[PDB]
Formats: sequence, structure tokens, C-alpha cells
Amino acid sequence: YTPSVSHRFIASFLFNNIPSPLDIAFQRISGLSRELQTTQYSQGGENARNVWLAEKIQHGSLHLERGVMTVTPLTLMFDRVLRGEKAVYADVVIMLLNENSVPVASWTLSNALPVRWSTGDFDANSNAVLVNSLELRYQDMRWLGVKV
Amino acid sequence: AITPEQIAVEYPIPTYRFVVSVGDEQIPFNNVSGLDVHYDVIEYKDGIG
Repeated sequence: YTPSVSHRFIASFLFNNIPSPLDIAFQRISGLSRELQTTQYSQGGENARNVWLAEKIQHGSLHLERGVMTVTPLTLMFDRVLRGEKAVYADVVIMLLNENSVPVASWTLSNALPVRWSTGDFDANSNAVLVNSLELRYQDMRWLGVKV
Repeated sequence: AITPEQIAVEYPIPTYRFVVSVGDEQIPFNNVSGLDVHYDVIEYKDGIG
């Protein structure tokens, strides 16, 4: 029942089934969520119970943060999409690592689409690292591993 | 050889002899403190350093 910490993790981007070795270190990755959308229905003479009807499944978004660094294949893909060129997809694998760098839990995302790139403010009074914020919207999520 | 008139001109002054006037009346006191002047500092930094 021993729990797992949340400060050791790795993410790998696959462009055309080719992993990017320079895009594995990130300052923060947002949590992944799935929701089953439902609507509540009420009968005629049923005034004491509730009925919930299932519908499609909604996936969340993937947010990452990273400092300013040398140009990498992930950066080039994001720039191309946000420059008005043809949209392209990418596959992401998020892994939670243990003390031996073995992924105890892993999540894979299919057909992730870059949709937002943002950067932090230029503050003359600050003591901080300039941080890029990226967000992607993917089609499907399914996890693999011995823990979850 | 140091003359008393030299001491009154060159030597520093002690603290223990003083007279206090409150309003238009003089009152003998034992201790007086707190006569300090303070200012704030306004700063401005820009991008070019």
C-alpha cells in the first residue's frame, strides 16, 4: 500500500513513431482526468430516488511547463502548427518513475494536438526562470502499469 | 598642556547635563530619548539593468 511521490516523472513525445530524446525533462505536468458525462432523469411517481443516464466520455487537456532552452523537435512542431501550417499529431507517453527509474505507472495519449504556447512575463524586479507553458488536446487516453 | 578653553572648543560633549523646555516652561527630566529622523527609499528597476 506504499504510496508514490509526485516529483519524479518523465514524458516522451513520438513524432512519426520516432521518440524525441531531448524532450523528456519538464518542470510540471498537469494531472490527467477522464469524466463520464451524465444527465439526471426524473420519473413521474418517483420522488425519492435519482436516475443517472450515461453519455459520451470527456478527456482533459495536457499542460506542461518548461524553461527556455535550446530548440528541440517539440519546439519546432509547436511553432509550425501555430504559424498556420498544416496540423500534425503526436503521441505522448507519461511515466511515473520509482527509485530505480522503472515506470510503475504510465499513461499514453493518442493524437495530441498542439493548441497553445505561452511564456512568462519579463519582470525587471524578479528572480525567476523564464518558463514556457504548453497545452495539448488529445483524442484518447489509456494507461498501462502495475500501479495507478 | 591643555587649557579649559581648548576643551570647550575641541572635545566632545557628554550626555548627562541637559535642560528640557516643554512649551514655555522648563521641567527637570531624568531621561530623554527617541529623537530620530527616518526616511523611506523608493526604487525603480528597468530591463537593461
